[PDB]
Amino acid sequence: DSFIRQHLRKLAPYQPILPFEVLSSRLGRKPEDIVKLDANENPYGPPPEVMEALGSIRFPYVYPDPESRRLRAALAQDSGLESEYILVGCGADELIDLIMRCVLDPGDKIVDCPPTFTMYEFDAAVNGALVIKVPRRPDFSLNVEQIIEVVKQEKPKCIFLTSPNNPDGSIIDDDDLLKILELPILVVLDEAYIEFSTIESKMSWVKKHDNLIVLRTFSKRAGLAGLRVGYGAFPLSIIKYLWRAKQPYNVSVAAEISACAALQNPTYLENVKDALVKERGRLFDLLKAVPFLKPFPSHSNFILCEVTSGVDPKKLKEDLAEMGVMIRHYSNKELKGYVRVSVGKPEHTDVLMNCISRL
Amino acid sequence: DSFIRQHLRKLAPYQPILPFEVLSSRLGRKPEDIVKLDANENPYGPPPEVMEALGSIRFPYVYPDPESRRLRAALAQDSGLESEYILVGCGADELIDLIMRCVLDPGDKIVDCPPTFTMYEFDAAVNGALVIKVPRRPDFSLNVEQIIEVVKQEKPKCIFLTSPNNPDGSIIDDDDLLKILELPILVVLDEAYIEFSTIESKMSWVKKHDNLIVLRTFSKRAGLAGLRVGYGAFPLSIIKYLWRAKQPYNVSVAAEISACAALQNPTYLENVKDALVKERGRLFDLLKAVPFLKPFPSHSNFILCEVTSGVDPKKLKEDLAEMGVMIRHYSNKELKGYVRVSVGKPEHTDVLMNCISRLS
Ligand code: NA
Ligand code: NA
Repeated sequence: DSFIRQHLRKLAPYQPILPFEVLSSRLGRKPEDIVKLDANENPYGPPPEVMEALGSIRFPYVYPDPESRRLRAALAQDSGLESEYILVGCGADELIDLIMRCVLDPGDKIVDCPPTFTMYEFDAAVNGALVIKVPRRPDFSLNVEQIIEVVKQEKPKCIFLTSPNNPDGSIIDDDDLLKILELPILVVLDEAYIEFSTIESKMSWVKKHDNLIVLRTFSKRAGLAGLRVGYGAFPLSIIKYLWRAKQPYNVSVAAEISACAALQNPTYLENVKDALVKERGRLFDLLKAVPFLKPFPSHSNFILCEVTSGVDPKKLKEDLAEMGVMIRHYSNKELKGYVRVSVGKPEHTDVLMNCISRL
Repeated sequence: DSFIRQHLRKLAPYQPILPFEVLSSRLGRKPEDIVKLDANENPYGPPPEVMEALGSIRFPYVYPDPESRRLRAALAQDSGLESEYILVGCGADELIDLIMRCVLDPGDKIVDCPPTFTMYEFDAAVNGALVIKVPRRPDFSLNVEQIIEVVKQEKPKCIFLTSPNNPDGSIIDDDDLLKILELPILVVLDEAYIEFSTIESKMSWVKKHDNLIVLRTFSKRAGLAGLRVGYGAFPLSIIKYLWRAKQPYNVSVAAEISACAALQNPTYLENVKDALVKERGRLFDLLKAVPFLKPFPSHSNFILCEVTSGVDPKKLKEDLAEMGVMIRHYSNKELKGYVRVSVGKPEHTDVLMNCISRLS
C-alpha cells in the first residue's frame, strides 16, 4: 500500500495561501501597492548593504560553509556569547525542527502553551510527538503552576515558549522562566521578536542552564524573511550532537552573506526597530478606538485584536483583502476569534484605518 | 543523562567539503590561487541572468512562496512532466532527507549500493534507519540479482540509486531499473549528474511507476550549489503527503529566483555542459597516463581514480592541497582507495597535472 509513515497519513490537509502577487493581479494593482500586514515582515527592508552584497555574490556555484563560521563569529561579537554555543539555521524554523528531530522519539511528549506559534504543534505532529497543551491565561501569561504539575505528572521532554509571544506579544518574566528551568525538561525560548522590546536577550543564560536553548531570527527586525537565516544559543552538551545530525548545507551562501551584511549596519537595524516600535503605539491607540476590536498590549511588531460585537473575523479579513490590505486571520480553533495586525510604516496604518472605517 | 535521542549519541558525522573562504584560511592563499576540483562544482558559474536577478530582488523582507509555483511551472515546461508531480527542495539534499523522514520509521531499512553518495548512509543514520549494503560489481555496475535477493529476504522499504553514479559516473541499466521497480520497494533515482550524459531523464517514468522518485538539482550543471535549489518528480500518491509534512520555507527567494533565471538561458546551460563534457574526455586521457592513477569511464562531471603503485591516496590529496589544488579523498572503507577529480576549466586541469608532476 502506501510508503508513507502511518502518523503522517493522519496530518491535516495542505492549506494553500493566497500569494500577495496573485491578490495584486486580481485587484489590478502592483504587488508593491498591497498593504501587507499579515506576516510580521519589516516593510522597511534590510540595511542597504544587503542588496549590495547579494548583487555581488562571488561564488554562487560553490557550496556554502557547512559551519556558517563567518556569521557565527559576527553573532558571537554581537551577542557576547562564544561561537561554540551558536548554531545557524535556514530560518529559526530549521532549528525548531532540528531540536525536535534530535530530542523526540515517536510518542514522546512536548508541552505547548497556546495561543502561540503554530509551527511548534506542526513540527511536533510531523516528528511523531504528542503535544500536551497548558493554555495561557486570558492575559496570555503562562500558568506556571499548571505547567509544573503537568510536567511532573506527564514527564514531557521539551517545552517551547515564545517571548515576546506570537500572536499577542506578551513577555515571560525572568521569575517564571527560572521556575520552569528548575524542571527536568528542555526549555526552548523563542526570542524571534525580542528586538522590538526593551528586554535583553537571554542567549548568555545557556552557559548556566544546560536545559535552555534560545532562538533568534533575521526574518523580522532585520528584514531578511525571504533569505532564510536564523540562529540560536545552545548548551555545549546539546550542540555537539545537533552539529552531528544537522544537514550540511541548508544555510545558503545568500543567507550567510545577507545576515553578515545586515550586522555591519547596527545604526539601520536600531533605527528601523525604533520606527516600528513608535508606530506600534500609534496603531494600538487607533485599533483600540474601533468599537469591534479589542487590541492587546504587545512587545513585538504586531498587535492581536479580539473581534467583538458579533463581527465576523474571517469576513473582516476578507473584506480588507478586497481593498488591498492583508491582515492575519486564523483557522486554528483557539485563535479564530482574533485577527493580528503587523506593524508597518505609518502610511500603511493610515490605509488600514481608512479601510476599517469604510467597513 | 541527555535530552538527545539514543540513536543520535552514536551517530557518525558527515564529512562535508569546504568553500573557498575556508580553504583560503587553511591554506594561506587567496581564492583565485586555489584550484578547487573536489565538489563537482561548475567553475563557469550560472548563466549571467542569475546575478542580474539576485542583485534586483524586490522583496527580500517577504517570506518566499512555499509552493515554489513559478519554478515548478518552469520545471514542468523543461521536463515535460506536469507540475503536480514536481517538488522543489533546498537542494536535492532536502528531498533525500524529506523522503526518508516521511517513509522510514525507526528500525526500517534501506538498500545502498556502494561505492556511492555518502549522504544516503548519513541520512539513514540520522533518521534511525538501517542500511543494507549491496556492493557494486568491479565495473561499478549494480548486482541486480543480489539486490533482488536482499530485498526479498530483508524487506527494506527504500533503495537509493544514483545515475550517473557518484563517485564513478556509471549509468544504470534501464532493464535493471525495471526489474528493481517490480519489487515492493520505493526506488529513489538520483539524476544529479544526468545533464553531463547523453541519457534522457527518467522523470517521465514516475507517471506510471508509483514506487519511483527521480531527483534533480541546479547545484552542478546549472552552477547554483551555493543557493540550495533542487527538485524531483514524485508519484501523486506520495507527493500529496510530502506537501502536508514539508517545511514551508526552506527554499529561499534567492534560490527560486536564481533557478528560474538560469532556465531562461538554455544556450548557456547547454554550452557550459558541453565545455565540461569536452574537458572530461581530455582530463580522462591525462589521468590515465599518470602511472599511479587508474581512471574509470564517467558520464558525469567527475572522474574517479583508483590509486596504485604504493601511493597513499590521503597523502596524495594532502600534498596536492598544499600546492593549491583540491581533489576529493574519502575516509570510509569502500572509498579509501580512490580519489575523485572534478572536471573544471582546461586551465584547472593543466594546473592539476602540473602539480601531479611535482609530487614525490
Ligand atoms: Na475597542
Ligand atoms: Na594510469
